[PDB]
Amino acid sequence: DVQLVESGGGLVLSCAASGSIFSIYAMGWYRQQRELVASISSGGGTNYADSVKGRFTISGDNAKNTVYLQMNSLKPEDTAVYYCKREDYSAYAPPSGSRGRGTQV
Amino acid sequence: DVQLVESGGGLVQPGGSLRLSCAASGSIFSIYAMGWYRQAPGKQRELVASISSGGGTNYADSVKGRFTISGDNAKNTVYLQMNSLKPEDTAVYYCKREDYSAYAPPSGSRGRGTQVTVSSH
Amino acid sequence: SKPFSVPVLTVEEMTNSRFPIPLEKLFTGPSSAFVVQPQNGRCTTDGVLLGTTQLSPVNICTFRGDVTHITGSRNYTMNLASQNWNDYDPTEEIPAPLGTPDFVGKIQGVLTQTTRTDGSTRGHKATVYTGSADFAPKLGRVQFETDTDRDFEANQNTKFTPVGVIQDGGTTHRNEPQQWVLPSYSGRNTHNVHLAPAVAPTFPGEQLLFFRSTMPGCSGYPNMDLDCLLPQEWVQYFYQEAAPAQSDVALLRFVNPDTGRVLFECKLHKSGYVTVAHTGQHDLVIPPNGYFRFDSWVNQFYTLAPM
Amino acid sequence: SKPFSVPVLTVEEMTNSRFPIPLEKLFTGPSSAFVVQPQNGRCTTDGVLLGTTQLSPVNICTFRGDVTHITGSRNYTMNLASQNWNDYDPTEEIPAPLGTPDFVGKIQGVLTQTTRTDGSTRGHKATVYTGSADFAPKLGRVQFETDTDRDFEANQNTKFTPVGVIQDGGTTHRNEPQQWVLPSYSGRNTHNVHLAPAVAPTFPGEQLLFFRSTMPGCSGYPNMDLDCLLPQEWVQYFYQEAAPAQSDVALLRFVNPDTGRVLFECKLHKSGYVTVAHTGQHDLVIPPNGYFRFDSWVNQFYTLAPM
Repeated sequence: DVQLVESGGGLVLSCAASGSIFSIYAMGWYRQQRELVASISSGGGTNYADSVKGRFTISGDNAKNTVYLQMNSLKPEDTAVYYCKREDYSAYAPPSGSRGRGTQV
Repeated sequence: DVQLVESGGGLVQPGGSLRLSCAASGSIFSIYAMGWYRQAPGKQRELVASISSGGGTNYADSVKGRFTISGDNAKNTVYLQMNSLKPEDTAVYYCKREDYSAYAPPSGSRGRGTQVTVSSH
Repeated sequence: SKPFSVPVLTVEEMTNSRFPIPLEKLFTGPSSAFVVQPQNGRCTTDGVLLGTTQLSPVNICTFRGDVTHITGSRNYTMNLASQNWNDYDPTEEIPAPLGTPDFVGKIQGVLTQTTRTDGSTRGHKATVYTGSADFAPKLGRVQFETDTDRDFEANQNTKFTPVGVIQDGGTTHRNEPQQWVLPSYSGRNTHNVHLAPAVAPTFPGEQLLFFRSTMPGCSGYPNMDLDCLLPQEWVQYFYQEAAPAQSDVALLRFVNPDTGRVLFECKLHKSGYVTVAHTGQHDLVIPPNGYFRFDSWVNQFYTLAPM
Repeated sequence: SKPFSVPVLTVEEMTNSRFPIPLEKLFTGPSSAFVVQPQNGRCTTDGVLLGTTQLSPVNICTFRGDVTHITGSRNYTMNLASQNWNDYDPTEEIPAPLGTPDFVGKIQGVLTQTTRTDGSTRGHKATVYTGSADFAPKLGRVQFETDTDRDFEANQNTKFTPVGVIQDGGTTHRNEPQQWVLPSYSGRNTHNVHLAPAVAPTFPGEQLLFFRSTMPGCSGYPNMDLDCLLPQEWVQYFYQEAAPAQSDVALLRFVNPDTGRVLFECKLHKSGYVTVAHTGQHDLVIPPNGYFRFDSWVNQFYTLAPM
């Protein structure tokens, strides 16, 4: 199993991964219909939702197996519960997903 | 490991018949070949007959028409029917088996051997 | 549960799946202006052949059968047979006979024939226009333009071997062939059936990655660019391995073996085509020893690094 | 370590490794009257390419380079380049450029050319006589017989695409080409170097098993029989797999998947050729879906059942 060691944002982020983790993966944040915020991939690729694009930045420290989301110029439309998500990938088996419990922001 | 139990040899009148058998047990494989070599004092080791699991057979020219090899797969045994035996057939006859795999080199096993003596008695 | 992989082959060691010539290079560009639906070189990663795709690199754009002379002319009608000379079955759930050209253009080659009784042979220059009203290989008929009005015999085995493409007539430079325009396989004004689907990048910032060759030119100023979705060796390999897909997308890394470094990464989709993260037309600059390596099964959450 | 195997392919799904055409059938016959030493389709079971063998079927018997006109003739000399148009190196430890024809005969095809500056193209009927004094591919030059004395340009990318074979010039019917006679790769009265070795059955009652195709004939009454020791697909597979051999001989069973029954058995030798237990010339009668299956590493002690 993979367990996710998050952190929180208050009122008007980090997620740390441990366990049966794989060398190839993606990590990011979703919010709640539930919507993607930002993700980053082990090859270096990043993806952002249009609403936070240019305002919010995601980055990662591979050694700690952690990802960082900087939320800037936050707006009322940003109010939601934000949960970390990770996909672990292998050459032999389907992707294994793990999700954080979620944090209200 | 594979072991072979041989039988059928001993004294035999010149021009008489003998029947050897060789049974294989242990780490045996579905693809194999089994047969008899013979060794006579001062002479090079000689193949006598062999049979393969696919049904192919091989004979020494000297025994062609006299000796017959056949096999019973269920029993994992081969039989050598030696007919019209001659003094020159006198040797120690040892059974030999090779077990073949799609994953490994051939594994050889040999019997302890059985004396065959073609002389008047 | 057989592990998936792709062949350890450089681009140059491989073959175009749409014409019997080797691959030369890798190209990416936007494909929204046209419909990308080649019928050759179509195979899923778990080894299901699609379109008109068959295994043999040498059968691509070949025709076999018997010929009927069109009276007074240098034109012959070929009554198709299958690639092993057996009867051709038009009822099969395929767009056309396997290996049929999947682009509209003029393909020049040679028709060869052997007379069954005495083993006498003959060969002649031949051109098939796949955009022709009489190009109906799904129905078992194609027409060839040759340089003889008498030499071929009836009811004898005849083969077309493709060589290159031409542009003639009043067509202007490099505006034929049209590699992304499918022939009408049953002839004029019939719809094609049982087609492998069109392909497009869906993710923003992504483009298809093309496996590119230069077809030989036999006359005029043709557009000799030929792009395939999968090298023919990948078709043969996936068909042979038939390894189960663990997700929709296989992640490939293009690796330089001399350095161990990764040039770029790309997505091989389960239905048999590749995408990269790039915007614009680009001829990829790749090391001679470079090859593709399957690293893991991923999904939409994985985002490709910019190429 | 990695398990050996051969591809699940019927004979008709496979390709001749000595000319770019499909395999058609299996043949066995005595090979003592001639020296069997083809240089194409030569590969070890653990994937070491031998002779002039390269991976792609479409490159076999093709040439690239630039041409020089021989004044007063319809004949051209091609200064060879490698498949990617780079310089060809005559010092390499190979008999000839990889893919060079490995038999003496007349190969008809087409020479095509593109002019670099404006993309104008031209193609002409062309014949290469691999027995001629000027066939010297190892030294980097071969001569083509064409139907133009004027159309090809100097210093421009030129390619020969093979089509078939011919018999002409007063030779006996079906006495050319000579598939078991190697060309003199460096030209008239020169010794060949770096050859893949000659092959023969050693065991009594044993014969080679040939993978047979019929080359297209373009003129006359040629011998169109072409036998290869390994299908091109086996070459490509063994190179990919690189499975270590556990003995000198791999036991293959030719199996009908419709019934699961074994038609016959044979030995695939490690150095890359096949033998059977048969005496005399024989056209094998095989079911359409039949294929070769690797069953075990064996040795001389195992005797093949009569085919």
